[PDB]
Amino acid sequence: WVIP
Amino acid sequence: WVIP
Amino acid sequence: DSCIQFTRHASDVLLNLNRLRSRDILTDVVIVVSREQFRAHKTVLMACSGLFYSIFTDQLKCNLSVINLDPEINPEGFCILLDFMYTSRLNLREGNIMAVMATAMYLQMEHVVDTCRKFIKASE
Amino acid sequence: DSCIQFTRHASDVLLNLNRLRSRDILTDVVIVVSREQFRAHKTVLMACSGLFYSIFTDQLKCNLSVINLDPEINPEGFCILLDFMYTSRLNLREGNIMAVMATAMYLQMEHVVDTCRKFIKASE
Ligand SMILES: O=C1Cc2cc(Nc3ncnc(Cl)c3Cl)ccc2N1
Ligand SMILES: O=C1Cc2cc(Nc3ncnc(Cl)c3Cl)ccc2N1
Ligand SMILES: [Cl-]
Ligand SMILES: [Cl-]
Repeated sequence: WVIP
Repeated sequence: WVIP
Repeated sequence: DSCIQFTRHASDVLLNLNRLRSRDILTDVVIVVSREQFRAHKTVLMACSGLFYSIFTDQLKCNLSVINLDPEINPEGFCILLDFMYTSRLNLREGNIMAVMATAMYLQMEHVVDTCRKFIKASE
Repeated sequence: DSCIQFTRHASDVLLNLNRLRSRDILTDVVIVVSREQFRAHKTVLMACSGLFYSIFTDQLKCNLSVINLDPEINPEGFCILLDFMYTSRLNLREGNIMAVMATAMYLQMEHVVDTCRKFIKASE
């Protein structure tokens, strides 16, 4: 999971 | 395009 | 093999599937979550959810145009997860995390369940 | 927004759509290319091809279960492009590049047409  |  | 790979292809496909969903094109099922209705493509739901994969591979349920979810399922939690299925983006907030995690457990979306567990653990 | 994004989601969706295609699950169209037949999902074809997008948004053609391609279309070129649609991997070889590029032009798959043009230019 990432900060887009 | 890339070499996978 | 000796194939070449187009890096953005999967993302571009998902973007177009979401555009078809927004315009209600070739949607073949309505998911009923208490008073709320959500139109979708059976193939995308199966590709994202262990529950929908089981439902639409069933020889009788594969032909239904309406699926009713368990009454304990929260419509907003479902909406957030349906948006995630079609975009890869999850709108996870303090006010919705419990409903999102419960809905992801029911829908069998293990990566969502995992991030909810981690976000909850950090707040404890 | 304040969404989080699952990096591998689009790739995982496409992988599952290809698994459904391999098991012939919820495929809703057969593409006829001379003597050869290819089963697929209309939504995936539309998401990958400007030609299929135009065909399946047409109010009469959206309901057809069989689509016949132009007789000049090569079945192997089509097979290679259908595999690309469902995997992001293109089996481009000296022996098939002309058929693949012609099929990609007909199907309106601009990124494939672009790499074929570049691979051909390098060999000149
Ligand atoms: O957490 C998750 C996400 C998910 C999706 C699916 N889907 C598929 N799996 C295998 N082959 C096929 Cl054909 C599909 Cl469609 C099944 C289980 C789960 N669990
Ligand atoms: O080279 C290409 C690949 C491609 C795909 C599509 N598909 C869609 N485009 C916009 N909205 C929607 Cl809803 C879809 Cl399905 C249209 C044109 C082209 N051209
Ligand atoms: Cl997931
Ligand atoms: Cl393309």
